[PDB]
Amino acid sequence: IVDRAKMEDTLKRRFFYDQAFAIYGGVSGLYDFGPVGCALKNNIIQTWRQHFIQEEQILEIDCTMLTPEPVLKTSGHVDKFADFMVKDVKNGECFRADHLLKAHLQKLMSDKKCSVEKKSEMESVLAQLDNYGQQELADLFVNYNVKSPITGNDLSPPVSFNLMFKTFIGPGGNMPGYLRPETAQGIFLNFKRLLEFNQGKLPFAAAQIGNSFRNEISPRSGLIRVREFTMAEIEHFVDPSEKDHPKFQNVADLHLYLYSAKAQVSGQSARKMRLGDAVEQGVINNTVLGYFIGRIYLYLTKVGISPDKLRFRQHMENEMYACDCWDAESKTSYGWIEIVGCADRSCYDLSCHARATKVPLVAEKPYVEEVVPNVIEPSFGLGRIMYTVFEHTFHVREGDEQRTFFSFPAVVAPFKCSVLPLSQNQEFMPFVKELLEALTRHGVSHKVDDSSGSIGRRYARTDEIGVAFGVTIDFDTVNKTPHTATLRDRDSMRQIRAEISELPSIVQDLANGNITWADVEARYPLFE
Amino acid sequence: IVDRAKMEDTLKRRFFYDQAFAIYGGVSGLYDFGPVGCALKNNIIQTWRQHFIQEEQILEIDCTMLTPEPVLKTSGHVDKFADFMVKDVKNGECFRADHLLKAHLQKLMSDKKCSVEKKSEMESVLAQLDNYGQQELADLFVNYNVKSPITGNDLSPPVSFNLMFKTFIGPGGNMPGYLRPETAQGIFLNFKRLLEFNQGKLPFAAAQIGNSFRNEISPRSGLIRVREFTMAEIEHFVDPSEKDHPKFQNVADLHLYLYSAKAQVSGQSARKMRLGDAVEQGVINNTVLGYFIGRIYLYLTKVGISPDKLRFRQHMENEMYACDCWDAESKTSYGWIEIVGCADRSCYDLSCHARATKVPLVAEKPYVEEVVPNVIEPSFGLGRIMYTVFEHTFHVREGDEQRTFFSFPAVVAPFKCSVLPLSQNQEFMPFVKELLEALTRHGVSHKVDDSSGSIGRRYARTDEIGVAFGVTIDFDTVNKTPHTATLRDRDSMRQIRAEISELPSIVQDLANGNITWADVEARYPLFE
Repeated sequence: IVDRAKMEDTLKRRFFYDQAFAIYGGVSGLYDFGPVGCALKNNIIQTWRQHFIQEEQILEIDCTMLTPEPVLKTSGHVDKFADFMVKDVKNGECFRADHLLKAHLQKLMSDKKCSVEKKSEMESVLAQLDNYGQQELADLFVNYNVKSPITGNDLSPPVSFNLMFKTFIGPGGNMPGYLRPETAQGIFLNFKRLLEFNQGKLPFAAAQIGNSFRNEISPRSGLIRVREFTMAEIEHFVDPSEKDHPKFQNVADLHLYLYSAKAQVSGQSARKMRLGDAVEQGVINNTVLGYFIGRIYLYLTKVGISPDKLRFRQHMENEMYACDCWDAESKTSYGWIEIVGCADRSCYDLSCHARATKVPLVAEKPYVEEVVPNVIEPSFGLGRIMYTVFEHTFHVREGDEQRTFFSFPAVVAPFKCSVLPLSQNQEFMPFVKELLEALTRHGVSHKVDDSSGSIGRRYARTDEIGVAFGVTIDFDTVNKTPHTATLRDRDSMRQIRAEISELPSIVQDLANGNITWADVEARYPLFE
Repeated sequence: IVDRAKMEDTLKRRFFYDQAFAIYGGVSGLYDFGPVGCALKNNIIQTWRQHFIQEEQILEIDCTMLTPEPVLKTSGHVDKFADFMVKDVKNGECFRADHLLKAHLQKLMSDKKCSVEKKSEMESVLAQLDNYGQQELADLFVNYNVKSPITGNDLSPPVSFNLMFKTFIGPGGNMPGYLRPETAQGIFLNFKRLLEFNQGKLPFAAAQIGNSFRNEISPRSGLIRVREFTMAEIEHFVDPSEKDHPKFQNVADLHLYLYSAKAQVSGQSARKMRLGDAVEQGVINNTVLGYFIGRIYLYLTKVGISPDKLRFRQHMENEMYACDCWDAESKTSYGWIEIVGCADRSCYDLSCHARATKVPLVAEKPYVEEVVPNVIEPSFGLGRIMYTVFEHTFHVREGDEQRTFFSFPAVVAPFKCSVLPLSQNQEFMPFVKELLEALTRHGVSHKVDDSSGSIGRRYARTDEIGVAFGVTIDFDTVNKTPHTATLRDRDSMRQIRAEISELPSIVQDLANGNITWADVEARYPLFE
């Protein structure tokens, strides 16, 4: 129930992110990220690296965004990576067909002149939107007499509009290509090299952190629907026989909201289950998929997503070379949105590329068995994760001035510690310099505050961009022995007074969750 | 004089980088980076961040790669970002015109039947290749009777081929666009936001680390000529009146090879000058440009480039809204190549975008003067920097087996320390675990070696990918009190024996240049 307008104002004003090409009129679906935005984005990525790449010793690779057409024919993107599009017969404006129909039916279903059996007829139509093919969607548009929501004109019949950006590699026009819509295909194309790199042994995982592109018809959902975006994708290859994850018991005790395909079909709510129980009961198929669900859960929660607004939804059969797929979804002002996909596949692109190229993309276990690995595919939409953190950590202070802050965890806060000295004279610099060097030595990021106004107004700006902690250096710090300084907690605004030399280690422990603010207060004198 | 074939074999074999889409036949100009490649690439970027962004408190931003056409019309890329291209009249193959002519003239100039005055006529033609426009280049092709080097057929007249990848943003075809050829324009488009972010004050600098694209006609120079590549670009805005850099004296004492526009015109060699002297004598225009030259020098040299194969070349007037431009160039097997550009500009894109959009992109100094900033533009071609490091750090061991290694500095080595235990049993794990945790605590990256063969063969693999140090844990380490382990220096292969607990701090100091290998040897017992 966040105030999106107010949050959006702060995000725009402090330049977390803003519309690309604003001065040229902007382009929808495209956003530039400013200094604090990049800081946060970079912390999210760094946290991801430690949590997955380093923790599982994943094989990292960096493939190109430019992709020649045949690669993407084989993966079936050329033929199937499209949204049905309908356009106005007169002026020619384009509309995403599925959404336009859904709006039209919801409109009619709200009418009082509309009958009960008619509404239940349209409710069932909504329950199949994604299944309908071209013809039957074309018929739905005629039957319900759908028009342009802007002008009211007749609409053209639905047509498949491929979502990949097209270009040409090299001169002439003989190598058509695309900007990649995902990074998984690069990992597949490199399967041999990666398997060799792993001494031919299985299991192993590979990852990419990079940009992919999706030429959306009409993005109007802020950061949620963009045409260019950074992904972090993992492809975990596993022998279908040895499909049990050794580290599963590290996450078996986690309690998280699971939303089964059955629960959705039967129409009951999501269940908070013990990860271990879910696997024993058959709800999660296996412990490899299970392990990653829990690891995804820990990552999202570590980076600022609220557990009470986080759930894992299994795909229905109708969504569909099928898969057992679970999406991490967060509760936002746009509703529940997927922020991390996690698919379990047996037959997939690796086999298509194999016969497409006549190059065997298989594993060999000695006795010499051909092993076509299964994959668990954790796919992280970094932009959406960040946007969710914004909505889940944005708060408004209790005051007339309506000051705001983000309760960003210390590991993602643009920086962990603001250092505000009351003066910058020669008497103060030895203390600031020392504090900065100590914070660096303790791996605590920081920035000297040189803004205007009272200490409280200065910290208010700091709070507005979500900086975790603050150290005030005043005249008593510089002039009284021993030299002590105020440590201020962002969330509570409560303050403490410790020796300037002790604070670096105190902030570090707070930032790393070794110590609570309460702990600090129990050990150090309170200060106002 | 590096053995490129041998280096290329190692680079390919250990999967630093390799041809993209190999299994589909490959695409020239495109390369995937494997695990060690990504490690090195990521270290280069991290080192860059500390050296520039953190050191100068640069304003970081992340703009989109997709760019709508008008943006790039204004910057003049649409009309002027092209190479003259000539194609075969029969089969239709394309050739970069400038290179084809240069090959043809060099061919004739090598002929013994060719006269002296004719050769000097062609030498002068080469001295103007870049200046020649379409018509006069077309005439040069007729006059010298240039044909296809493959078939020998007649060539079409030179035509301007724009190097930007074209696409369409959104549906229909009303928003044509391009993949950005550089990141500077994003910083210009965000000038207002960045200036505001900096409290309206000047100077300030902004940076992007990201990919840009250049649709090269025929790339055949490995990593040097690619169609997709990561850049790190800085745009340092400065008041033309206050064009003196406060920190200049930090780099004034550096001695580096400078290659003036005069030296090139007069035809004399590059000069090793003191940075300070160069500025006093007029060779470098000012200390802002000067400061960054020295900072570029320190960065390149820190990351592995050899000073004796590094020079800064000033642009000639003919290269040309002009500029005082200096390129960092490295000596490679492909000759001298630019790896970092550094342009000083007074009139540039900021003013074009201003009148294009009717949005004032100026600074205001109170008295209220309109300030149109100058810019120093350090532009880093990360791929080329990395390739140069490969050529400058690749060595071949003195042996029959022709073992190779990269002498990568510790800050860029894929990881700093290989840990090889002789066993992985329950008696050895407490020591390995402790060593790994200690190395982590000391910020020293590492990887347990689990490969086959003798200790020396194991380390040889480690050396081949340039890992800086090595710690052998053997039975004496686990069974004898006190518990000591071998520390091995990559370059020399010399070994030392210190207590397992002392080594973390010893490796850290080596890696951070606080201590020499010689120092270690003076303090600890030598071991073979």
